[PDB]
Amino acid sequence: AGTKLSLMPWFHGKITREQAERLLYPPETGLFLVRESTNYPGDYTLCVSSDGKVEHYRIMYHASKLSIDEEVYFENLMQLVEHYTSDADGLCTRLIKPKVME
Repeated sequence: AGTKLSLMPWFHGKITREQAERLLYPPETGLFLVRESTNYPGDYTLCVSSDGKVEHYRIMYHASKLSIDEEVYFENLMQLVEHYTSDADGLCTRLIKPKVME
C-alpha cells in the first residue's frame, strides 16, 4: 500500500542533491527524477538532465499551489510532472524519461 505519489517511477523520495546527480549520469537530455528534501515535508526538487548537466528546479508553494516558475501552477506534484512531460513550457527540456526509482 502507498500513496499515488509514492508509486510514481520518477519519485525518489528523500535523496540528496548529490545522490540525484549520480542517478542522472551519464547525461541524457530529458532524463529526470523528483527528490524531496529532509528539511521540510513536500519540499521537492525536479532534477532533469539537459545539455550535458543536471538542472535543479525547486518547487515553491504559493497558497498551497505548486510552481517551479511563478507562472504556471498546479494543485499537486503529479500534475506538475504531467504538464512538463508533454511540453517544455519554458523548462530546459520536456520531461522525457523517468529515471526509475529502485
